[PDB]
Amino acid sequence: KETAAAKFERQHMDSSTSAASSSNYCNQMMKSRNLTKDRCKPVNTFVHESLADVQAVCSQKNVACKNGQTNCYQSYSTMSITDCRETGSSKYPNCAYKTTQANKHIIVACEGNPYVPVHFDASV
Repeated sequence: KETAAAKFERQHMDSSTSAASSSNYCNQMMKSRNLTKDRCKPVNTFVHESLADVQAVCSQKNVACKNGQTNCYQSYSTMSITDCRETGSSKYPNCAYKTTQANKHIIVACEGNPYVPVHFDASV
């Protein structure tokens, strides 16, 4: 089955674009990354950085995750991100999202050897 690291990349990385280019970014990306296949994922963040720069966050500032786990890390620098969250009209299978651009630090949980992101915790 898909590894947690691979699911992080599929759900949260977009190294192919530097920012969201339109209000339809989330609608398109949530669909294309299969985040709307079974149900409308309510919230999701995409990170417009290289994969190595995001993986490097696992050696940056340790902080406890929202759920209390101690394997979270905050990026030292801000990153280009897109926040996706359902619109009021979103209704499966026609999942619909508001796209919001931002430049924020990210917090990710890390596991493994190599020690890499497995969960996106927050933009801050």
